[PDB]
Amino acid sequence: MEIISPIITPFDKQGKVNVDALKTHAKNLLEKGIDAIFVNGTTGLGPALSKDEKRQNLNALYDVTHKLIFQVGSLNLNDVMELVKFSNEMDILGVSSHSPYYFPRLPEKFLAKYYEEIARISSHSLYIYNYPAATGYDIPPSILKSLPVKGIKDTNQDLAHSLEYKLNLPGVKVYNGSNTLIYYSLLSLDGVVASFTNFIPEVIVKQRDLIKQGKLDDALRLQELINRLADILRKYGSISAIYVLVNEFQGYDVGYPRPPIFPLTDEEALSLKREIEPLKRKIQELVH
Amino acid sequence: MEIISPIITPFDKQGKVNVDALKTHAKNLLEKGIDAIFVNGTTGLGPALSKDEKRQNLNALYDVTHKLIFQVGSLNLNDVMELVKFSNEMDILGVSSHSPYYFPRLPEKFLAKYYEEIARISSHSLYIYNYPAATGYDIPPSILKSLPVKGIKDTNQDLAHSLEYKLNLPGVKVYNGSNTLIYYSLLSLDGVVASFTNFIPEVIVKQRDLIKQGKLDDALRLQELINRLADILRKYGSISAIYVLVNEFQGYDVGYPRPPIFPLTDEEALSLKREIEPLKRKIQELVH
Amino acid sequence: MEIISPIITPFDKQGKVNVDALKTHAKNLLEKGIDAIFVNGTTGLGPALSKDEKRQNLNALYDVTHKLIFQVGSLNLNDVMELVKFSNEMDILGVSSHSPYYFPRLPEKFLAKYYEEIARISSHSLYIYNYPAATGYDIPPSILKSLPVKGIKDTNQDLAHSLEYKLNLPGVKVYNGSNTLIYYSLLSLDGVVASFTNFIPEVIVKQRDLIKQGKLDDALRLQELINRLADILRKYGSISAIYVLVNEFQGYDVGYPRPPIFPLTDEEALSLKREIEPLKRKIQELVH
Amino acid sequence: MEIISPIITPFDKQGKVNVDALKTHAKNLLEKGIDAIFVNGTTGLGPALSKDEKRQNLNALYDVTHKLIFQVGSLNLNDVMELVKFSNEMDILGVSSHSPYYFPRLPEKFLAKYYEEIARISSHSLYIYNYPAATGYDIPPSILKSLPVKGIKDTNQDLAHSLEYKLNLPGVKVYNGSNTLIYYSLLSLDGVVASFTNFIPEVIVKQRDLIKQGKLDDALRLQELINRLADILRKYGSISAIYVLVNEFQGYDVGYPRPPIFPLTDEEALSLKREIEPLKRKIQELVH
Ligand SMILES: [Mg+2]
Ligand SMILES: [Mg+2]
Repeated sequence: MEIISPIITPFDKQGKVNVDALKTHAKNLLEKGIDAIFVNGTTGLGPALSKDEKRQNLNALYDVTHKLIFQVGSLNLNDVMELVKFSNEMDILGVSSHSPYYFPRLPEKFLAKYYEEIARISSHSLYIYNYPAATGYDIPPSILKSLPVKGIKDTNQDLAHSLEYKLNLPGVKVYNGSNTLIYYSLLSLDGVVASFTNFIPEVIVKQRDLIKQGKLDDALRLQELINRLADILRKYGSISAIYVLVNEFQGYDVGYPRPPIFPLTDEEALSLKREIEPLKRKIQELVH
Repeated sequence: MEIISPIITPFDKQGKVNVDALKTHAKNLLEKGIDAIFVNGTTGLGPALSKDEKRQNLNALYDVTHKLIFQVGSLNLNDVMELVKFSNEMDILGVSSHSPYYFPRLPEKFLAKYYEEIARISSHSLYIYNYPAATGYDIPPSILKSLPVKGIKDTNQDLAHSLEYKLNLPGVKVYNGSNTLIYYSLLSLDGVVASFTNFIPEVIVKQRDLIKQGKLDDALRLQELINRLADILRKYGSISAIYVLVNEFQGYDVGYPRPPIFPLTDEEALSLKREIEPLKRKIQELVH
Repeated sequence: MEIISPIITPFDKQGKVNVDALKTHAKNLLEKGIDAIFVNGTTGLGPALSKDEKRQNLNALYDVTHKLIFQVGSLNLNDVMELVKFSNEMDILGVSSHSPYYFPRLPEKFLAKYYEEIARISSHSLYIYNYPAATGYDIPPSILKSLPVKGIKDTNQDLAHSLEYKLNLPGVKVYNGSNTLIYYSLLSLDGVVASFTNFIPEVIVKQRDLIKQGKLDDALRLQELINRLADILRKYGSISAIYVLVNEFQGYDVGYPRPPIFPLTDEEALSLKREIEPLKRKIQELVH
Repeated sequence: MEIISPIITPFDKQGKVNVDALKTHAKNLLEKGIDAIFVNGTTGLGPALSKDEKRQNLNALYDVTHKLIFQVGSLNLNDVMELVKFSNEMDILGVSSHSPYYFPRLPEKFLAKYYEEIARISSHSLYIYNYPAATGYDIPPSILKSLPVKGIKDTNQDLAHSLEYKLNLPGVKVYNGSNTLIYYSLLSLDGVVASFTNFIPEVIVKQRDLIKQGKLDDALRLQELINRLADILRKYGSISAIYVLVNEFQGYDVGYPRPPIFPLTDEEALSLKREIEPLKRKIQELVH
């Protein structure tokens, strides 16, 4: 049961990526039980990162671990291809991309051709990043049956949808990307790619371990807490909230996100800490 | 009644922008009655264009006309600010941006702050580009009441939604961006920003003129034809279809779009021409 | 350009239909220029009415006029058929039905069979009542080409959707059901079936006559005020608000709606009346 | 972990409910391990049933068992109240209702008042039937904190939505209604109210018992086959397919559904039976 972290990309006050905080943060997650790192995913501001930034994120993480899934999506297939050729030169877990996005009403064959070109050029295992709420498109198994897919990261609240990939694509690994369904994913899928692993890795790791021991109720109870957190963070902007919580829960600074993904202001950050305090107490009591 | 064209960005077979075709195309549209050009909009592959490409599009068009609305949106407010400072040095109609996109569940204050920063730095009239089907966010008048908005381009099938801007924001110009509602927009709003002006400008211009003369039925009949075209193009990918039709209807080449906005293949292009032929006949009979 | 009214169904405080009030109201409506009355539509609480209540509404109204379109939808086709046979013996304009509702994921063929059965038994002109937002289903022209459809009431905010019927179904009368698009419908379709005709019939009849005279600015001005009323009524429940407003604008009691469509409390009614006061004065200053 | 069955309502070819078939079916279901029967739910064509048909279903079933949850929803609260007073004199598990439906844009307070009225008169435990996809409304815990709710059936694909009830409503029993999430519900909620219990009760009772024994791999394997059945039944209409399958799997006639919920034709029934043959053999090879 794989616990993958869509690692955040630390930015400094001027919006420049801080590769040193990225490395510090990555080491801590690995050390705390995270099995692999999804680089440049939604949580790492993927589509907000230029091609050079995506590449620099992979280079910096490659010093910490080779268990990296490199997300290379952009609205210019040339830049996507460039990153792929670059990644073929490295020893990583695989390359990934979300579907084309923004543009509405694109034919389905456009989605199929995009990935088909990634597969033609890549020498790495293909990981499909399916996030309909973000891209506006759901990638069905129809399209994937041709491609040499190794894994699918499915950010979707419908578990049967994730499970349908398992069913229709023998051999492919499926991981659900929702924080509020971790428990369920660990009881049916090949793992999770959950953003909350950035600030509470030991908690998600504890869920997996409790499930391996057969203590579901303990795992479920931890999910209640995770879900209550989810509700609180929505108000402040989840991704921007995570930056604050990584400092609070893990003891080191990971900077700020980059606008339009606005950082929480000091009044907002303090308001968040006050509001999650009761949940933090409960968590650190059941996990440590 | 303003007829604005979200001009396409011509790309060559290698995906490099062709500024010469852009200039040729722009001259023809102006010559045929288009009042202003929306640069780097959805139809011009805005979010697919790098900041340098957005700038090069404005520079090239600035030789043809100063009636330019410069769209500068990207998922890095620094790059957005850069383009804005650059545009303040020029004599244009204004600067515009769609809302932040891709990232779902961003607080509303994030949308308000993004535009508020554009307004703080820009010395040009602010044009709000509202396209919910593409960005995932609807920009309500609540947020715009603070900002110094000159115009709103509202791509939305609900005309009452566009008309609500008119109502709630005295003095602001509102233009609807739907091809299938042109007729209605010309009878209630300040104009249109319609993608179909790229290949049938004389037709949309004719609608406005027939309406100024009081010949609504003639304008409406032209809308029937436009709508039938809309249905046919959806199948092939509207934006990609437009590139083919600009050659067919206007007699000059505007290249191809850039993948993931895939160009129509030769079999698809011929299939499109065969399928719209009856509509072209009818159009050129009522317009010339 | 026709103005059809989806007349409300007056109920007394015990949830019993008030036939006397229904007749007095219809009488006023026809006198004020309403072209026809649509019985048991959404505004008349159609699906909340029993077989017999639908029947007794037609009977009550048949003592007042012959310009009636009889909606007979329910989730038991046997009951729909009974109502159809009942109306076959009456000299009214036509019979109508919205699509099956509530049940999600019903195959399209079910929608076709529902209507084919109505057409097979009805000796009256068929009126299709399309209200996707209420039923969860959109009736496409595909299905309608097989049926002897005379008219379509399309309650849809996409005016292009209503306009598409005109194109694919030659000779069929198309009316749009939105109050916020009345102006546009009178400029392109066969008419409107708007709930607001219940309390401001003269206003909508004035829009029709002003447009007939080429005074579009004055008709659009009235539309702006209608759309402002629409925003206000949503807080209170539109159908429920209409009852209070009929009394307020027309001078007679039309009773109360029947819960789950709750009547406005005394307090809510005064609140409503205060909000619309400024709009009522501007309206009564332009109409008459 | 409880397995509640939303029992279908058998109709004869004339659209008359077949009480004898209803009793024979319920009898088999209880014998096969079903914990309780939910009467007049969606699967039982609840909203398509008249006041009297709902009543006669409860009466028929009351001669067979006392484990009945009585759903009484209609769009006339007077009728809902009558049904509630009727059931007050019967020794059943509880009374239930889905939210008002059809009418869009009804204020939330209407939903609260609908339920407050039921609670004010019912002398039975209250069961909230939440089915946003059918009614167009989601009942939030906000409303439920004021009511003496004993249970909630949540037909929702977001398992997190069902789980949120457990959190905000201590002591309330929560069941999920999806067939495709049965496995997950049995691992986190109080049970399931799944339509498939009608034709494969032993399969779902087996999942419950396997999970009770810690054999999750075997319960998930059965879930995979259930989800494949779900895909197949959608083509034909799930509720309508269930009738054919009950006969096929259980050995007795449960008649036909009543149109607009059309029965499968002879041809469609054979087609359905062929598609599910491979799945039936794999199922009957794992159950018994
Ligand atoms: Mg009579
Ligand atoms: Mg008895």
